Amino acid sequence: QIHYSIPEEAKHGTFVGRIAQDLGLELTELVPRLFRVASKDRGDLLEVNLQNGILFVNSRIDREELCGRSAECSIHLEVIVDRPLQVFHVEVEVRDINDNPPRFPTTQKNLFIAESRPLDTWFPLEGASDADIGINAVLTYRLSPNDYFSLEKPSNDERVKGLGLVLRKSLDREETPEIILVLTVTDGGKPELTGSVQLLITVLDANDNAPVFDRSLYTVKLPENVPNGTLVVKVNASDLDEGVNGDIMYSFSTDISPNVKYKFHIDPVSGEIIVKGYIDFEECKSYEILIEGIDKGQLPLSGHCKVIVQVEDINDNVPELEFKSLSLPIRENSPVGTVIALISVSDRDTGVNGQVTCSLTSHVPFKLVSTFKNYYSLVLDSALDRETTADYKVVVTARDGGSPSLWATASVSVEVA
Amino acid sequence: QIHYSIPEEAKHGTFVGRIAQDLGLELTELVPRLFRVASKDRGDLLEVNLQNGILFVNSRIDREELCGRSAECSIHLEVIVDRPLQVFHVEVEVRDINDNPPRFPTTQKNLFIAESRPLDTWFPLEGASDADIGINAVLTYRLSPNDYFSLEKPSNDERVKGLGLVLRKSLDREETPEIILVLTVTDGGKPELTGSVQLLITVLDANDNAPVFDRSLYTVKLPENVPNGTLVVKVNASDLDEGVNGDIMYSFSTDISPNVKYKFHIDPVSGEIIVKGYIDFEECKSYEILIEGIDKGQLPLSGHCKVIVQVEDINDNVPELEFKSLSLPIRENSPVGTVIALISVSDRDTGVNGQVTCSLTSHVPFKLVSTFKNYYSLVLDSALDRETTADYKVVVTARDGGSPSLWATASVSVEVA
Ligand SMILES: *[C@@H]1O[C@H](CO)[C@@H](O)[C@H](O)[C@H]1NC(C)=O
Ligand SMILES: *[C@@H]1O[C@H](CO)[C@@H](O)[C@H](O)[C@H]1NC(C)=O
Ligand SMILES: *[C@H]1O[C@H](CO)[C@@H](O)[C@H](O)[C@@H]1O
Ligand SMILES: *[C@H]1O[C@H](CO)[C@@H](O)[C@H](O)[C@@H]1O
Ligand SMILES: *[C@H]1O[C@H](CO)[C@@H](O)[C@H](O)[C@@H]1O
Ligand SMILES: *[C@H]1O[C@H](CO)[C@@H](O)[C@H](O)[C@@H]1O
Ligand SMILES: *[C@H]1O[C@H](CO)[C@@H](O)[C@H](O)[C@@H]1O
Ligand SMILES: *[C@H]1O[C@H](CO)[C@@H](O)[C@H](O)[C@@H]1O
Ligand SMILES: [Ca+2]
Ligand SMILES: [Ca+2]
Ligand SMILES: [Ca+2]
Ligand SMILES: [Ca+2]
Ligand SMILES: [Ca+2]
Ligand SMILES: [Ca+2]
Ligand SMILES: [Ca+2]
Ligand SMILES: [Ca+2]
Ligand SMILES: [Ca+2]
Ligand SMILES: [Ca+2]
Ligand SMILES: [Ca+2]
Ligand SMILES: [Ca+2]
Ligand SMILES: [Ca+2]
Ligand SMILES: [Ca+2]
Ligand SMILES: [Ca+2]
Ligand SMILES: [Ca+2]
Ligand SMILES: [Ca+2]
Ligand SMILES: [Ca+2]
Repeated sequence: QIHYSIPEEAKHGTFVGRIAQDLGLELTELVPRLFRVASKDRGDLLEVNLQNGILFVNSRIDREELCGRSAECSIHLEVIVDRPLQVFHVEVEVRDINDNPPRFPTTQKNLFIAESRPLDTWFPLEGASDADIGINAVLTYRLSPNDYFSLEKPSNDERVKGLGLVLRKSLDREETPEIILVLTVTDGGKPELTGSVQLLITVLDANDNAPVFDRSLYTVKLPENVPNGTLVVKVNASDLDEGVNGDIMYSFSTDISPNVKYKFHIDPVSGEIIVKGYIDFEECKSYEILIEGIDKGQLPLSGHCKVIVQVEDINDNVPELEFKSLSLPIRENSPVGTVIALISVSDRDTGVNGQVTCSLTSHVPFKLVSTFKNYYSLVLDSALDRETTADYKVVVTARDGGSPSLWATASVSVEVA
Repeated sequence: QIHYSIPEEAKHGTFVGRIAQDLGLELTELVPRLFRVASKDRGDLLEVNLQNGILFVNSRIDREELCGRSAECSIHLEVIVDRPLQVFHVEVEVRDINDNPPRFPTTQKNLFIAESRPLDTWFPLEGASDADIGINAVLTYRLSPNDYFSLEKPSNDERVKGLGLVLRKSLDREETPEIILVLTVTDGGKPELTGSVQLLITVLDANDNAPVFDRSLYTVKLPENVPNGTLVVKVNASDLDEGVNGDIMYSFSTDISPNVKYKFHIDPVSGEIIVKGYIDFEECKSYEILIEGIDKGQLPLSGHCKVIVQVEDINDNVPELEFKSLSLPIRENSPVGTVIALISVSDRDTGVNGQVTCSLTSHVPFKLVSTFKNYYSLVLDSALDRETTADYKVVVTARDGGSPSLWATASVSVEVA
């Protein structure tokens, strides 16, 4: 056993060692004895010049093609001489040379990371492989200086495995749709060789945003007895998420009043609220409708808006007349100033639509006077004469100030005693 | 017009006012003239005693049953006397009394709020209604002193509407499944009346938790050529979410080596990895398998574990013999120590499974000697005699140290010159 040592990938004709002398042989002895050198399994990697007895590198010695991922590598040369036939053994180690760079399976990698992913959670990032063995194979990793993600180098200790790509900062798809990272790797053996990777990460859309109405409060005015289907309002809502997490369906809140839910209808898609049932100002002066906009995600989110509608009074109620008192038949002796009947007037409407004025036929001695708001007394004006006219027919007309106006009458047969 | 003023719900016989004197009438004048008092639309709410000329409360005067939600309330009494017939008008206002408490539509309310709901977002909380009007109707709200939610009282200003139930602290379904709030409301008018509500809020399950393996690293040892289907490992993963967000499907990572993906199979449900293809120690010493556990939510989350398996070498390779040199035919003159053939031995296995010893038939003059590791030279021992035996048959047996062991032979016909 005689041991030599050379680095791989050596230049053609590299001095391995004077094999003749080291085997105790002499120069004039080499040629006649047919000094031969053979390899075990490889081939013509090493050759011997007989004139100087020098063992040298014959062909390209690629270490990784021989031992591969093995730590120890050595070419075994058997040496044969004849007359007499002697056999010697020389083993020459092949030291590793850092002539291969750290390579990744993919130069660019599309990663898909969810927006809902918790912090302090790492994603399996592929590591680079190296053909070399030893310090030349010791890999050092480096992440691009970005704020969203951090890197954690693997350790030898058990219960901890995998190249670390750790979350420490929150992520939002709407703010930044894609993040581009760069992973650089350098071996430990000099000269240094590098490897780069362009990680293209597209953050997935999570349903973490609720729909939002342009106006948080809508105020519309609606007349009375407007036909069903009349466009009350048109609402618009928006949502930052995409897909079914972005599409919005409209509805009335579950806390809505039954009468309100029966008086109005809302298009789930259009968001336009229209009149459904009869609307009376004298029944309800206004309505306060809560509107819910809800997306179509797995876990639905809801936004809300308040739509208050003030009903507007129209003159649609005919005035009411009522004789509350009577003093009939009236004596002929009755002086000027006596009261015959007390009149009461009402109007269900409001404002000028409910402001009623009263009049009467002028062919009657009696007079009409306002004693109080919406109250009249039919007072005898001028004198009478029983035999001339023993009877009268007092028609009283009540008329509101609406535009247009409604009117009602009330007659009374006034007999004279 | 003569005006009086009384609080509602007055005791029977409550002094409203001396109506006779205030109308300028006299006591002895009331009875003969049939002093009468009537209401406009209500009825026998007020009555007059003629002996003292006193107007008083006759029956129960419930304000809210009269004017309702109206601000102004007043009973209109028309007064009639006869001989001569005169008509007077007295209006008596009915002031509001805080005799009705703030009432909610529901004493207890099941609210359903998502775990994914953003902060600073309020949920529509129903308000209480009150029959009274004025300061007695001014409502003050109060939320139970809880940490998760806060309350925001409604304002008169537009663009701001709805009873505020504001999120300011994060919410987690797994930590606290339900939160119970208490809403208390007090009117502004004295005496104070209250209203309580038990809000039962059940936070909905969001898919915000990734599955987690009990062990982040599994290390198993597997022999060689073990039949396909052999249980390599059994992995367990857990997840805090419920439903389809909790169920976990197992698989091999997308970055797995093709050979590894073809050599092993993993049950998506059971999580048990078994042998699929042939496994050779001489081809691959070990495997590093990344295992992904992914839930079945709308936005899937994935946990990962590393399962490394070290293959164990078995003695399944028969030793190799090789005659690398020959000096036949051997001269009879050849002395003791001459070399006939050089022998080389190999074994693809490792350890004692690859430790080969050599022997030979003892009925042969020649000798076997170790020159180097796995190398033998067939050296002539003792002397010869051409005419006696002109030929030989040297059988050499190589045998590894495995348990059990494998062996191979190599014979050579040694002719003597
Ligand atoms: C609603 O969405 C946005 C406003 O947020 C606007 O661009 C769009 O035109 C609106 N659609 C309608 C129908 O008004
Ligand atoms: C896996 O889930 C838990 C451990 O996290 C355990 O209670 C359960 O029994 C395990 N199941 C199996 C089949 O090992
Ligand atoms: C009021 O008076 C008119 C005329 O007399 C009637 O036609 C009407 O029906 C109401 O009685
Ligand atoms: C008004 O109408 C009534 C009938 O409703 C008559 O009786 C009265 O004389 C006046 O014409
Ligand atoms: C008023 O009207 C009535 C209607 O019949 C008469 O009967 C009465 O005499 C007076 O003319
Ligand atoms: C080694 O030698 C044995 C005995 O001669 C043979 O049977 C075998 O095939 C191998 O050649
Ligand atoms: C071993 O076997 C060979 C044939 O393979 C013979 O030629 C030899 O003589 C020895 O018997
Ligand atoms: C070794 O074996 C061979 C087998 O044929 C013979 O031919 C030779 O003479 C010697 O005996
Ligand atoms: Ca190389
Ligand atoms: Ca190398
Ligand atoms: Ca290298
Ligand atoms: Ca989103
Ligand atoms: Ca978002
Ligand atoms: Ca959404
Ligand atoms: Ca009306
Ligand atoms: Ca009217
Ligand atoms: Ca009206
Ligand atoms: Ca009351
Ligand atoms: Ca009251
Ligand atoms: Ca009250
Ligand atoms: Ca959850
Ligand atoms: Ca959770
Ligand atoms: Ca989950
Ligand atoms: Ca094997
Ligand atoms: Ca073996
Ligand atoms: Ca083996």
